[PDB]
Amino acid sequence: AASAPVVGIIMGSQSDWETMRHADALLTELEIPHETLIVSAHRTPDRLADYARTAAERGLNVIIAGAGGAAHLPGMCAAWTRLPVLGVPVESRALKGMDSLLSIVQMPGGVPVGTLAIGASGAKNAALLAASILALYNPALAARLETWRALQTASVPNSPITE
Amino acid sequence: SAPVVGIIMGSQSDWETMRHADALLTELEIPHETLIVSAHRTPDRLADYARTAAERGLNVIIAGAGGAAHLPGMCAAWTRLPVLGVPVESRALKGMDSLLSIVQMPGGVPVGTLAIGASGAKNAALLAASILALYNPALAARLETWRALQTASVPNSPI
Amino acid sequence: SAPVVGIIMGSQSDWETMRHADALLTELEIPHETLIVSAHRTPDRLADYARTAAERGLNVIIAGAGGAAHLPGMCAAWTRLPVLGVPVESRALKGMDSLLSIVQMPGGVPVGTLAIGASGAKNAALLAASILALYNPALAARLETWRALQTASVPNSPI
Amino acid sequence: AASAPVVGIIMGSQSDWETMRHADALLTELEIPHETLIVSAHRTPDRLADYARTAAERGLNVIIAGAGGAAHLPGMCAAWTRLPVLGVPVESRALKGMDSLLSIVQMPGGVPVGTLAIGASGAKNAALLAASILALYNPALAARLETWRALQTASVPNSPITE
Amino acid sequence: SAPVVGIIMGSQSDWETMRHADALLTELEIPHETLIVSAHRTPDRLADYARTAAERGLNVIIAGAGGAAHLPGMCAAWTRLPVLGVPVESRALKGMDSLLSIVQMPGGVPVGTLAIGASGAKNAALLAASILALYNPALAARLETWRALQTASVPNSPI
Amino acid sequence: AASAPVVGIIMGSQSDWETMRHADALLTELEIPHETLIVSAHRTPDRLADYARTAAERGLNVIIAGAGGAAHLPGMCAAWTRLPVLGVPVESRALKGMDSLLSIVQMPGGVPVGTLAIGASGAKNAALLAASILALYNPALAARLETWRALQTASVPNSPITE
Amino acid sequence: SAPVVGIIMGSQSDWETMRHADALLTELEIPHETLIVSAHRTPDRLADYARTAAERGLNVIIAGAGGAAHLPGMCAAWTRLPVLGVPVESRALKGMDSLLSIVQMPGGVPVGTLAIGASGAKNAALLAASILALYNPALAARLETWRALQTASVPNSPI
Amino acid sequence: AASAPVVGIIMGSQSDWETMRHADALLTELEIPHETLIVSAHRTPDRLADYARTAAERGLNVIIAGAGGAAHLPGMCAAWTRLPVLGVPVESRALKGMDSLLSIVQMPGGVPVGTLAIGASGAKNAALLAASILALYNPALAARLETWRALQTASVPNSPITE
Repeated sequence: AASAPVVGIIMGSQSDWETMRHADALLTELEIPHETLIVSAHRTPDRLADYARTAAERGLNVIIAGAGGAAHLPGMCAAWTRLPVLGVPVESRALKGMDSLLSIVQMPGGVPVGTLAIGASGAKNAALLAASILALYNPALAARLETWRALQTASVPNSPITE
Repeated sequence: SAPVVGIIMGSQSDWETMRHADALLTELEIPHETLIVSAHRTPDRLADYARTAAERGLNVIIAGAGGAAHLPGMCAAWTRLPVLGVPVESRALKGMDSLLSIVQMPGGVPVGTLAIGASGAKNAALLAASILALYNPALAARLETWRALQTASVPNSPI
Repeated sequence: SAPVVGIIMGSQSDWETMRHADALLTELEIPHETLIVSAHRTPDRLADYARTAAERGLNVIIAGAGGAAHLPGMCAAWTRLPVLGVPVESRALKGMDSLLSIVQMPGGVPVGTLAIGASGAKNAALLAASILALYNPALAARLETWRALQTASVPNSPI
Repeated sequence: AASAPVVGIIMGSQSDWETMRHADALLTELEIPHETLIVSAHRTPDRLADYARTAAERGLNVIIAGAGGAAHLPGMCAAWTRLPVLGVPVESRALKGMDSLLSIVQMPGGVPVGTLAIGASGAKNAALLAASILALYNPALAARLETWRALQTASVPNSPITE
Repeated sequence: SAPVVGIIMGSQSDWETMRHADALLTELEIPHETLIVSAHRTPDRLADYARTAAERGLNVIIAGAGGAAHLPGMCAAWTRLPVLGVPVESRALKGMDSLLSIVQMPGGVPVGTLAIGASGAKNAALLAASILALYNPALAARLETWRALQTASVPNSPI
Repeated sequence: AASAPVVGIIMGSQSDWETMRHADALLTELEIPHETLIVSAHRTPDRLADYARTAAERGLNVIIAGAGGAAHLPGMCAAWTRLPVLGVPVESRALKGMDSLLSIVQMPGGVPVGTLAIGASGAKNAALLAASILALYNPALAARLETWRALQTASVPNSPITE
Repeated sequence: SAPVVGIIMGSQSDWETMRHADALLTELEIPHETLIVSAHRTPDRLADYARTAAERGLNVIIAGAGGAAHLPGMCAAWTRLPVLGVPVESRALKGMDSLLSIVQMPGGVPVGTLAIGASGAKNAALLAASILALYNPALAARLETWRALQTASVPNSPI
Repeated sequence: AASAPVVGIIMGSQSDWETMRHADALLTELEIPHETLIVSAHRTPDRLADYARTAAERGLNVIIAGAGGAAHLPGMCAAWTRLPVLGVPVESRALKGMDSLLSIVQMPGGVPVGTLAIGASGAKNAALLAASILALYNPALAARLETWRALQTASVPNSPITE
């Protein structure tokens, strides 16, 4: 039960891994049990439906979904689960993730997707946001998160390295 | 009499736009159904609709949605039938979000996308008609007449 | 009775948008506070609000702002609590400036961003509710009912 | 007659081939007889007029047209043929295909162009869309398309390769 | 009396914009014709118009269109005469689609593009006038007067 | 007098030459006498004022101006000359010429700038447009232009090289 | 009494926007002149104005323009004084053209750019005030009071 | 006192140095005493608050702030100081600085940030703008600035190097 996943990281394809691995790494650093899978809204719609519908009963508390282009994975996941869904816009080749961003963040009232920045920063922040959500009812994790945020602030240099 | 084209839209708010597709199909006497199906509010309704479309006799699906428009793409994910998407104009981004969320489908699952708004709805219907005309001589003739009237009716000078 | 969600907005001009978040939380019976906090006009008020949020018992912060929207990001800089941002539609750029200034946070300080405008405000409230529902069974049940009613209420055909 | 082309793939120039070859390959994979030509709306307007006007009588059922920049090939082809025309926005150097996309998709009511994604994905999907159209009256092709779509779904991995 | 400039537009809906070009040419006493020619609805009408323009005595063609604006570019494909394009403001994308579809012509077939809307129509007429003025002394003088009056009429302070 | 320049090609800086050289080459190919200079609207405003004001008296008939970023050269040239001014948006590093394009094409009613495409294509077309203007009163050039356009059309291949 | 700030705008149409800069300077009792100067219609008027600004005693120039907005940049080309630019909202592109044409000045000739519209005009005046306050103690005090009142006047909750 | 900084150059991170070094170099060239530091609005908000609040009392007259992405450093600095704040949008990876630009320039009425161009040009101009502000009450610097601007104008070539 201590190893049971509480966060699910899903992505449309292997090409999205270069970006989503940043979410995986952060969750591991904060000792947050999670699962990482590939789920395509367009190629495996039934797999997505089943995954999202059963997420809560399986013990998941937060879902982090990443996709690029006509990015529908986060939005459709949210349509099937009552759990909070965080979306990461994967940078696209031509439109640099603008298509990914608008397709994820512009959800109409009624079905939310908490959206993060385009790319690696967004993936890392999706993990951090998930951690902050979990920290609300996990004192141990809250402490680890506090230490992490504190270290981040303390590690900022006062002046740049002018070579 | 059975519908051969299905027009689906995310919500009642999309009707002002999608009614143009409905009117066109009726004008060309193409049997069709016009329904509301929300990818985000009624995902199971969408899955069932798209999955069973072919069996029910539908040949083409015209889907309209605005904002983070996922209806056309998800419909295409469940059916082998041609899916045409109409980006509905959104309040803030004027349909740019609708357009990109519909047209940028990665390789493997297509959605033939039309223009933002009423023009797109009308054209989705005309495109569906041109598809059906490939195997329906009578309709092909009516479509030819429609296109001919459109061309001949353009004035030579402004009023 | 103590607030568990704090809704903050840059100015009175943002209320027409943020009132949708307020209405939703009230509908779901989620105790909350609704205030005006300007990142640019009242920076110290913001620092104090964000810094003390956790101690005061708040669990989630919903922040709305338009233009060079910095309220959500700066709130997140001072609190460990989840911060959700709502881009308020701006006059000229229709919220594109609001959206980019809120969603593009670099790694290390997150802001869960929702859609531009009213939809975003409503969704920020719903997202906050889904977060609280993880440790509040009664609310979880009310949220399930809310989502179920939304799905069941969608019409099958346009009027 | 079994080799007679039923789909015509036309492109503005040789530079568009890198993109349009994806449509050609897909049609061949699905055993769909087709022709692939270069037709410039701006440099060979009369060639385009003749091609589009005679497409139907020549046996073509669908036209896939690709162009970049001020992309007019798809739209003008549609102005002269009653056949369904699918357009592929070729990525441009400066505007990354945004000019190509808007110049193709924003056709006013009356003359349609079913538009696909910018680049290679769009070319592949134009071919797939054409196949789905042809499948409506070709049982053999419909079967091949069904198998293709099914294989696509079955070939999606469950988890990413984390190196 | 024979027209030396041809103003063509996609449809009646473009007249509110293109009338500004017509008014300017008339003010400068430049003989011209004003017609409707649709690249998409009347492609053969366009081909004939552009192909025969030079023979008919036209020196410059001013073409206006909105959305997927192809009229200017296709006119230029058929004539050796200078073609000036006016992007008509579109409903959703405010002429950005019109602008890119007109100005981004690849090397080999030019279209001198003006601003979106009324300003562009007025300037297309003025640009045509500046072209004609190179070989028409009388017109050159009237154009000089027009430009001089424009400069001299600008107020020194706002009211 | 046969060597006297009838077209003036001006650019904001040496960095714009990579783009504007395409206009220079085209004019030379069509045997159109011209001058090519660097004139900065922002660094040499008085040089620009003098150049534009005296262009007509010096015999110039058309001015082709190229600039990038906050591109003001074409517009300000047009403010001082009654001659037709053609503008070429030079591609910029960050905004890919979108800033160049809007700063040149969006001239208000009263002071025109015939704008061409972003980059090399625009430079080549500025030269071609200038040639078409000059051809209206130069039978010899009109003939050369006709031959050039005809050759362009005849040189388009019928099919792509599929390697 | 002599003006230390010059507010210039392309045309009367820019006054609705630039009047906000005028009002602010008057409120802070900063002597200034408000004029119309068109970079495109009155280029020589602009050259003279910018060239002689310093000699006339001006310390800061606030320039507003829309569309292909060149007034601020060209003013900066002729004067060593700090030039602040205000992008006026345009009809079609909502000031995006104004903004890029003003802010994207290459290295060597700066223009401190403010937001599109009224906010930008007000801020250009405030920025000019903050500049003058560096060497004018009395004004510095009035500016401090202005900023303090702005901060203190923000309500704590929406109405 | 002659070495006391009158301009403060602050940036969000080391990654911004490649851009902001251009402001540093220009100020040094014009002999303007200044300090260059790293201050993160998001990672060190209290450091920013203290820096901005005490800037005036410490003798600073102008603050040049650079940041990228959701760039809040310039705006928040301006919220705490009465001094003029100039902002430099650092080019971002995906959106090429468009997110940086809008997040800095779109300040509402009441709290100004004089914004410069995206990237290196903006950094150099922020320094030049700061110099022009200081020159208003520093005759010696005004002379150096006049000479600098004059040299810039005189150094512009009349024609491009056509290789």
